[PDB]
Formats: sequence, structure tokens, C-alpha cells
Amino acid sequence: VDYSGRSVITVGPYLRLHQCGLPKKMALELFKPFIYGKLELRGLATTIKAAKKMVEREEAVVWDILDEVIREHPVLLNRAPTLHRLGIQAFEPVLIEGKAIQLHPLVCAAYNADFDGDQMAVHVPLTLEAQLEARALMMSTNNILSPANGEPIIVPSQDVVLGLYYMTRDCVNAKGEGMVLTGPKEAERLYRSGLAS
Amino acid sequence: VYQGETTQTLQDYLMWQVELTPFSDTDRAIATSIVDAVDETGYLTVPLEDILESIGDEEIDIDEVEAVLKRIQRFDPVG
Amino acid sequence: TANSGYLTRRLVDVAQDLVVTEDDCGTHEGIMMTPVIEGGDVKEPLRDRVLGRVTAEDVLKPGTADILVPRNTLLHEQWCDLLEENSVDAVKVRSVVSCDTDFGVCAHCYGRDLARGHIINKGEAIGVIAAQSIGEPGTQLTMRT
Amino acid sequence: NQALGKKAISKMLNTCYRILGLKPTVIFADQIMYTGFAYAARSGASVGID
Amino acid sequence: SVTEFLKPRLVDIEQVSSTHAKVTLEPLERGFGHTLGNALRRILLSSMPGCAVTEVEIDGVLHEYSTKEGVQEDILEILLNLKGLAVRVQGKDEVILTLNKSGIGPVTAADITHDGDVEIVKPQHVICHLTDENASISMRIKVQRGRGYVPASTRIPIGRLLVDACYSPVERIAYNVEAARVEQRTDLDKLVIEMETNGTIDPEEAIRRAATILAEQLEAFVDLEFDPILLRPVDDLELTVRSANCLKAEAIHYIGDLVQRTEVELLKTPNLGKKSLTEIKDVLASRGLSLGMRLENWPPAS
Amino acid sequence: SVTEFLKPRLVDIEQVSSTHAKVTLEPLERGFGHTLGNALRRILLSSMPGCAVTEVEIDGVLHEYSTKEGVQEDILEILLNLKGLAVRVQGKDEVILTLNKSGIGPVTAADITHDGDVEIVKPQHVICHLTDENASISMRIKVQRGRGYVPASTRERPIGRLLVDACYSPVERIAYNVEAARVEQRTDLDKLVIEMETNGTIDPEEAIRRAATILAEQLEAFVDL
Amino acid sequence: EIKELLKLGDLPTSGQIRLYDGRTGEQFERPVTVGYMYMLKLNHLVDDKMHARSTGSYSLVTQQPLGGKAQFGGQRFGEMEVWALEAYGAAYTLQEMLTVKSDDVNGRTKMYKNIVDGNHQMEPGMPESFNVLLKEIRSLGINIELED
Amino acid sequence: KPLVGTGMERAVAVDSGVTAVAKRGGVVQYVDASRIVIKVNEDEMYPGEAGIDIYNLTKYTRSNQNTCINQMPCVSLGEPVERGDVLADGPSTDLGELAL
Amino acid sequence: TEAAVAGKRDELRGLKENVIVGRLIPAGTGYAYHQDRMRRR
Amino acid sequence: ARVTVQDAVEKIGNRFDLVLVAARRARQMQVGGKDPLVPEENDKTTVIALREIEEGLINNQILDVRERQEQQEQEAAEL
Ligand SMILES: [Mg+2]
Ligand SMILES: [Zn+2]
Repeated sequence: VDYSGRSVITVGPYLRLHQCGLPKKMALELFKPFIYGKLELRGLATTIKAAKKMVEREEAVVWDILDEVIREHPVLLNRAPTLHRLGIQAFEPVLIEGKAIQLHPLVCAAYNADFDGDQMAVHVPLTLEAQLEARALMMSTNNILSPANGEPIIVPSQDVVLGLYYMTRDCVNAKGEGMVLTGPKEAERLYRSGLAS
Repeated sequence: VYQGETTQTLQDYLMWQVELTPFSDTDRAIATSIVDAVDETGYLTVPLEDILESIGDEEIDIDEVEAVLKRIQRFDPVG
Repeated sequence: TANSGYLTRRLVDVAQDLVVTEDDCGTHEGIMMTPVIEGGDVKEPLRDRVLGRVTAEDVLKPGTADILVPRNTLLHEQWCDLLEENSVDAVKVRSVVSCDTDFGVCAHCYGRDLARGHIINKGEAIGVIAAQSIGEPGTQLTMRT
Repeated sequence: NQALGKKAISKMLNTCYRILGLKPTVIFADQIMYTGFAYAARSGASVGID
Repeated sequence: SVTEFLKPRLVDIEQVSSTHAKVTLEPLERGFGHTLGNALRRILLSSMPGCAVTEVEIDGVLHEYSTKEGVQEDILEILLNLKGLAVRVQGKDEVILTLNKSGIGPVTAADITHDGDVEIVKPQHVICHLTDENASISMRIKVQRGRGYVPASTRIPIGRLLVDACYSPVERIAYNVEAARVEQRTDLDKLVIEMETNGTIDPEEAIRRAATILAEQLEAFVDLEFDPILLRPVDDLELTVRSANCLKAEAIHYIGDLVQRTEVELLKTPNLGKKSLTEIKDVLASRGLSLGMRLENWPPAS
Repeated sequence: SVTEFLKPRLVDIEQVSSTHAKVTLEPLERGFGHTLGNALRRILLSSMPGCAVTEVEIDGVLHEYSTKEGVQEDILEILLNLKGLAVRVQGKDEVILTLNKSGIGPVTAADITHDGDVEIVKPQHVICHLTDENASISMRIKVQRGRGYVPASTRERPIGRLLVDACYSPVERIAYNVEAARVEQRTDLDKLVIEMETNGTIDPEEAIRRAATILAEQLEAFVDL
Repeated sequence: EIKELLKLGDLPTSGQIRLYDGRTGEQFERPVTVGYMYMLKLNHLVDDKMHARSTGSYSLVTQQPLGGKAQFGGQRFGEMEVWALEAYGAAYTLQEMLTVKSDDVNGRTKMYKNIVDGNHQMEPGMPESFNVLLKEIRSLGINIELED
Repeated sequence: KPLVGTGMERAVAVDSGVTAVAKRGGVVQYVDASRIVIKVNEDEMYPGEAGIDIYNLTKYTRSNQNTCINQMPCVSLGEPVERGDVLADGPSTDLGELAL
Repeated sequence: TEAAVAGKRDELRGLKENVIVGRLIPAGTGYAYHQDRMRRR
Repeated sequence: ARVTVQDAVEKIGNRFDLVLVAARRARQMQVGGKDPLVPEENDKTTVIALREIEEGLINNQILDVRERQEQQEQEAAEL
């Protein structure tokens, strides 16, 4: 198919559950006719060859055009083999530098993916119906239960579990033990000041 | 097995530019006729009267053909 | 891996054309659900076998003739708790096997979506979902003896 | 108010989804991931031969 | 230059409440978000002048773990309530207040004896509750001035109960660094600071005071559009007299206005036929232009 | 009072070596030692200015993937050696140095032709080796001032001009400690000691003052707000 | 022996030291294993992995996008991806994949023109590979045809 | 070099053909980034022969995987060498040891 | 061979058949389209 | 912006019907001359349609009534 790409996946820990990290070099190629239309629409280019040359030269304004056109436009990420329907999911792109795709950690279990060489493919919905199907059916925030058995599929693991387990533990004789606090905010204020464990 | 690959010629590029230009239906037909009669070196091989005859509509004068030809001559490559 | 892929391809091919094309077929047939017990251990309790299904007949209390669960009831968590309160050991539910709908199934003989908490909608390709649900865990099984 | 393992965190998410809904659940999941990452980094957990 | 650094240009302020605020600063040089945020957080938490309740004395209570009769709350509950009391002092560095209450109902901060120097931020702050009618509560409260948080355990006569001192007006502060870019440079910081105070001062004043303290600490080392053709007048086109007259009658003065007009509309224009339309299309085609062009917001206030 | 803080100042500077120094700040309030130390460490590691080699031109070479007769090193190794040349420029933001050498022996940084506004801080820095008596090397080296790290790929050039990635930071490493000071009759005052390891092309005191100036100019935005 | 060699060089025997956070200056709460490893760079470079395409060249027989980064080809949307789209119910996304981004020649050029004009609508049409299949079946002496 | 190894690095480096290994003992008469000339000892020379060994090093050539093959000298002018000694290092070799 | 000898006819009622000819599958968002086709057919 | 469509799904009752209604309204706002019924805040027509559905201003019956009213007005004013 057309309007498709692929590359290696890295981890984005800052992302939200509905967001992905898309390289802007990939997005410039994947969204080329949209960029042509947006360039012609605002008078930057009066013909199609002018817009083509502007995109080829990669001027400073085509990046603003790209950030305008990719604003709310889902992309489908797919990892092979697609053993179930959770192997394809829709995300909102965030333009990043580099050549690797950033993936939200919480969706790595559904894809059965790890960050040691895995590659993922990205597809661009074109029509309004396809975009609304991506937003309303295939979006990650819509897929939190397993269709096979009804169990959740956004289970935290590894570093998140280790950190939450470590913070919610008690020691017999720790610094700051036995004092009475007005609330959680005072607890955090004591912790950040080094006055309580 | 062997299948091959499609190649883009001068006429394919010109028709691609015609599709993305705000022509009317009559103007688009005239542009198709004009691009058909363009050789490999980029020159028009027939007079405009032949194009007007090939259009097949009798309410079109030579001025519209001239205007569409002028628009096409500014495509890439220029000339 | 190849054997799992071949199995799931065959499963998809056999059931690809099954879609929810109705809401109720009016059938009274069903399957009797009892706890799965092997030897001396209860492998599966009754709650997980009747959750999210539709009763094919009225459920009566074990000690009386009083109707406990009426017909055509989607057994959610509250109904399962009520059933376990009165020590119910067998519930007649509706299954896609005993469905009178021609060229597809109805939303009552199927039950819950299992991806959404509500009943299944018309137009859902349940055959593909079933084939992918069966075939996906095939790489967690074994091939060699 | 307990030591939160994998099962306890999954139970917390399931309780949030059952009581409140979808949007609070996704916000809660993102916040849980952020806090877990931050405090796993702060702990300094390592592995040694001893 | 080499000594020239980026400065914030998009300062956003979101007032969640009268004491809760959210500030955003961007763009910043790479890594300066963490530097500024950590320095400001440390200063706002640890070293910040203010006034707080230090110790208390209750007439009927001589031990920290005692049971008061007629008061619903425990002694440590009253200590928790007093720890949250926000007081402004202008006179001196130590004041003594007396609270006396009788009857039934919520004993609050409005019952504290009034003084010119001492100001209570929240008069409705609940101190305790009196259940029975024949019970009275009398206490003496000491308020001092200091910096930051001082636990009572670090300060370890009779009837003197110690209270953890929270002089700093800041109740909570957090910061977060996100990615931001100028057109060219893409690895820039965006600093977001969410902070809540105790009501004595505004969050913005707290940030300004922290920044002023940090700056004063350094005083001994610091040394002092559209394509141009669309903007051209329609007179640039060598049009005939009749076509130009029709265009001026249609209030078309710029090339963009002409190229935004379809052929169907121009056909129905009075005094305009098909020859003039063809001539207009010809003169537009000589410059690589057509009539079915769409523009988003054409007139650029010029 | 309690709203009045004691201002620190530079007390002692100890030049342990030509590229290693200790700077002492005293007195400090409680908690300000770490607050100043971490900010100063980050600014010193990230934002200091210095001079670096950016372009080279050797007489007989056309690219860095070649060799030269009588020279035991490849052109890539020579460029990597030049990448570590420490130069202090005192009059301009860009200078060109000339190196001419002949005969068997090590070509070091002391063979660069002397310039009035240019100082070489490590004359023993070996650039290459000539292994033949009838062998000579002549080269032109451009040195520019900047800050940070600029790879040559990001930044017409004739054939034979070789680009070098520029690391302008003169600071190698920073460490700091907070200790207890004896000032007046107070026992709650701290002292901040900063150990700086550099390449020798920047003075410690001016580096500290530059970091403080950068911090104050960044704080002036929060001061007004 | 490793601990003896650590003692020779004046290093902690446990092999763990106290580290500090470079962003806050705060000491991590537990000692961290710090040492030296031998790392390798493998011949799997993302430079050779990243590839994207909007349009390009097609096959002569099937009229579908070619394959491979060197040919500037497209990504294959196989049977399992089709099953995944069928399980979602995304009928328009699937029909868009099957015709307009593929061997449907006229819809390919209509969709590009619509996108450049700001109209996100398609006219699907018939794939070319189905016509190829019909011709190949007819070449075997079997009469297969579309009706109505 | 690995700095933590097993002792098999030299065998892999030498038994592979990536390095330049002295065929006869002698003295390094000439050393350069692209060639080495060894003056063979009088007791290892054949009658009626000028005893020198010339090794021309492989410089920046392409491998089957489109990588670089390049040899660099590891000996200095006038130093003694013996039979089997390493004169130049091939790719991923440090002083005659494998360095990956 | 069986279909050619029997002279069979295909009504295109399943998912795979509509995928082959590049139509909307009679499931999901394409269910109403096929319902309207049945109504008007 | 949009992160979830649950409210619109509960407003319509189906995801499959929600997609169709939202596509109809978005195409009205994109190619047609329609104006949004909610204040557009740097949004695309799909998100605007979803927000209109979420507030109960758009559904199948409303769209059909609007189409019939517009057609009747056009036919009445044509003469
Ligand atoms: Mg892997
Ligand atoms: Zn049924």
C-alpha cells in the first residue's frame, strides 16, 4: 500500500496513552499531498510545482505547515505478526527528531514488543470515515480490555511496579517516624526536604 | 516471476500537472488534447486547428484553446 | 510458530462469515452450565462460565418453586452473586450453537462483548474475533512431547 | 495503604474503572506510570553479586 | 554571540485558585529548566521567611497524651488544627495569643483575641468543637518567625506542647520540563511550575521572593505571507478597456481577488461576455494563474 | 534577623596543577551550599566558552581517508589528535595557525608558528610523527571560539579542506563539597569547595563569575514575572 | 580474587558506590553497581531501517506498489492485518487500503486530487488484480463473468 | 582491547589473515602508514639475495558488508622483530589482540 | 473444476468475497450499506 | 481536543452509527458551507463533529430534518 512507512521503535516515557512519537522526516514523506494542499491554500505556492519545489527544498515554513496538518490526524501502528486485533492501534503523532518511533510503554504488552530491535509500520488514514474509525474504534484509549477474556491489557510492569512497590513499604525504625501530618502535601514536603524517610 | 516497473514519461508528468490544475471540463478536455500532441522533445506536433477539430464541440473558438495552451506552456518544464 | 499460524489461518477461514445479524431469535434451547470439576479439584467455578450470558429458562430456587432469575436475563456480576448466594449449581444459558437465526447469530445467544461491558451489537464479526482469540495463545502451548 | 505489587496495582486500576469510568482510568494509568518511573529512578535499585 | 543565551518569551499564568497557580516559561536553553526549577523548589521549601505557631499551653492539659473533657477532638487533633493556622505578624518576632471559648459549637480562629499586629488569614479555620454546654476551653498560643520547616522532634516546663513549625508560606511546589522549539533549534526546555501557598502571600509573590533571594546570593560574583504576484494591482495585467472597467465595477483591485473568482460568477457579471472572460483567462495563464483558486484569509490588512 | 542572609564570597583559590583547581565560597546559610553547587556544576559543565580547531588544510592531501609518505599516522588520526589541541586566543574570535616541519621525529604543538594573540598551553601535545628524513609536513589550522559541541555534519568548500567536530567546552569535570565553617561565633554556616578539572585554557575565577552571571541573567525573568 | 584486586586498587569490595543525580544533586537512596563493560555496536543501524513512501512506481501486471527500501516501495498489508481490521469493524479503512492505496488505478489519481483540494473523500472502484485473475482464469478455458 | 578477556584474542587475531605478520626476523628499516620494510637478519637470508621484506598495507578498502578494511602499523623505526610478530593491525585488532 | 462443471453462482455475502472485489465488508460500519443494498435489491 | 469518544457513543448508542453520523456532519462542515454549532478551538472537522454530537446538537434525525428543510427552502425559492 501507499502512504506507509516503517522503522525501529524506541520508548517514550513522557508520552500520553493516545500519543506516539513520529520522526518528522517520515511525516514529511507520509503527508506530502496534505502539505501541498495546505501550501496552496494559504498563498505560499500558487501552483503545484511551486509547492513541490518548496517541499523538496525543505524550507522553514513547510515544518509549520506539517505541524498544522498532523495536529489531529491519527496514524495506525502495526507490528508483525498481528496475532490479534491489538496488533494494530491508532495514535496521535508528535513530531520528533531522529529516525526511531517512540512508543508508549503501557501499550507494549498488547503489541508483544520490546526495545531490542523490533520494527513497526505506520499507515496514514486518508478519508474522513477512516480517520473517524481510527479515532472511535482503533484508538489505544478505546482498547483497555481483552476481547478474548475481558481482562485488562494496560497492566503496568517492571520499573513502574518496582517503583510503586518500593515507595509503599514500611521500615521499622526510619527517619521521621511517629510524627503526625496534616495531609499528603506535608508528607511530600517533608520527603523533598530530607526530613522524613 | 518478472513484472517490471512503471515509468513516468513527459506526457505522464504533464497529465499529472493537468489533474492538479483548476481547469473546467472543457478546459480539461482541451488540455488532454494538447498534451496528447506533444512529442518527446517537448514541441507541439499539430496546429491548434487540429486540436479544435479533435475537441468535437462547435461552440468553442480558438481563443479558449490559445488560453489553455498558454496555461500548459507554464508547466514544468517551462517552454 | 508455523503450526500455530496454520491453525489460526484454518480457524479464521472456517468462521470468517459469522456476524451478529439479529437481536433475538426466540429460541428456548440452551446449554446446561455446571462447575468444571476434575477428580478432587474444582477446575472452574460456575460464576466464570455464566458471567455475561443470557438465561435460556427461568432459574428456580433450590428449595422452592419460586422464580429466582427470569428468562432472557443478561447475567452480570449482581446476578452471579445472587446465584451463588442461593447455591445454584446448574444454569441453562443460550449459546450460538443452538441459535435459530439463519445466516448469522443474534445478540442474545452470544451475550457480552467482552471488550465492552455491554451486550454485543449487530454487525460484529464474532467469527474473526473468536479465531484470533483461540489462535493467539497457540505460541504458549507446546509442539514436542 | 499496603505494599503494592503487580496484582495490587492491577486491582487498583480495575476498581477505578469499575467505580468511575474510562477517562479517570486513563488519567490514573498515566499518572501511575509517571510516579512509578520517578520513584524507581529515585530508589537507586541495583543488582550486585552480594 | 557566545555570551548570549535564550530568554523566556511565552510566560503563561493559570490561576487555579486564590492560592494555587501554574506558571509556564519557554523557550529555555537545554538543561536550564532543571537548574532553575530545582533551585527555586529548594529555596521555596527550605529557606523562606514566615510566621508560624511554635508551642501551645492548655490550662486543663499538662501532658501531650491527655484526655480533655467537653472537647470532641483529641489533643493531637487540636495540635494538627493549630499547625494549619496562617498568621501574619508585622510588629515583632514573637507574639502570644489567648483563646477562650464557652458553649456548644465549632471553636474557630475567629475566637482568637484580636491584636493590631497579628492578622488571621482564615477566620473560619476550625480549631475544635465543644459538645456539652458546661465546658470551656482556654489556651495560650505562641507564634514566632523563622524559615522553612522545623519539626518538634528536633527541639526535644510543664503543660508546654511543641508544634512542628511551618514558617514557609509554600504548601506545595512541583515543576516539569517539556520539549520546546524555536523555528531552527528543536532541543529547548519548557518549564511548568505548579505551586500552592497557605494564603499568607500570592504564589507569584512567592516565586518573585525566591528568585530575589537566589539572585542576591550571587551579588559577589556577578559582574556588570502571500506570494507577491497576488498582491499586485490588477493594472499590472494588460487588459482591455471594457474588461478593466468591468473588473473595477466589480470592486476587484488585486490579483488575489481576481483569482478567487470562478468563471461561472464572471459569466453572469453585467457588461461582461465570453470574449472578455477568455482574455482575462489568457492574461492570467501568461503568468501561471487560474480562476478557481482558494485562499484561507486573503486580505492581509493591506 | 531572620529575613537577612549572609552573602558568600570567594575566599581561597588553590592551583593544584595547570589544569586542576579548588575554589572556596564562604559563608553560606544552611541548605544554600547544595543549591548553589548543583546549579554552578550544571552551568560550568554546559555553558562555558572556549576555542577549538574547526578546519585543517594539509598540502598534499585531498580527504581524510588517505595517507602521506613519511608520516606514520593516517589523516584521520592526525585530525583526531588536532581535535585535542588546547589553544587560548586573546584578541579575536577566529585565527589561523601555520605548521611547518621536516626531518625524522615527533611533530608536536611546539612546532606551530608563534602568533602574538595565540597561546599553546600544552607544547608537548604530539600531533604526528615523521619517519623519513626527506619528509615534510605543512598545514594550516583554523581555530574558532564558541560554546558546546558542534559536529561538522550539521554545519563552497574546496577539495582538500578537512572539517573537524568542535568541542568548545574547556571544562573536563566538576566536583563540589559542602563543609562546616567557623565564622564569627556561629556553628550553622557552610562552606562550598569546588574542584575544577579543565584543559588549561580558562581561569577558575572567571569561570565561576561567568556561571554566576548566567544564573543571574536567567533569574532576572522570574524576578519580575 | 576479584575482591583482592579491588582492595589492591583502593576500591569498595562490594563493587557498589554512592551516586548522585545530575539534575537535582540528590544522592540515590541505595548503592549502585558501577563498573566497566565491553559494549559492541551491531550492524543493525536505524539509518538503513527508516523508510517512508507517499506514492511512487508500481508493477506493470498487478499495478501495486513495489517492495523494498531500494525501490522506494510500500509496506505489505497482509491477511493478518486484514483480519485485525475486520475484528474492529473498520470497513472504510479496509476498503481504502484495498483500492485507493493500491492497484485501483483511477481512484489512486482521484484521491490525490481530492486531498490536494482539501476534500477527504474517495471513489473506490475495482482493483486491477481481480481483472488479472479473471483474465487468467479465462485463459484456462473457464467462463467466469460478472453479472447484473 | 576488551580489558576483561579469556586469553583467546591473540589466537583469533593471528590465525585470521587481517594482520601483517613477520615472515622472517630482522629490524624495521622503514615504517610508514601504508608500507613496512624489514631488514632481514643475516642468518635468515638466502644466498645471493638482498634480504628485505616489504609489506604493503590494506588502506580503506570495502568489504563484502560495505564496511571498511584498514591496516595500521604497530611497530616503530629501527625496532627488532622476530618471526611471527605482528607488524600491522587489521580491523578490530589492537596490538595483535581481537578488539570488537 | 467443481464450480465450472456445476455452473455455480456466487452472491458475495461474506467478508472474504467482499475483500476480494474491494467492497465494504458486511460488518462493522459497512453493515448498514449492505442492509440498504438488500432493501433496494 | 479529543482523547475519548465515550460520551458521544452513549449519546448515539453505537460506535458504528457514531462513525457514520460524525462523518456526515464533518463532510458537511468541510466541503459544504456549513458553520460549526460549537465554538471551534483550533480543531479539525472530525473533532468538531464529535464535540457537537457530545452536546446533543447533532444526530441522524436532526441531520435528516435539516436536509429536508434546506431542500424545501431551495425548491420554494427557486421560482
Ligand atoms: Mg525484540
Ligand atoms: Zn439466537
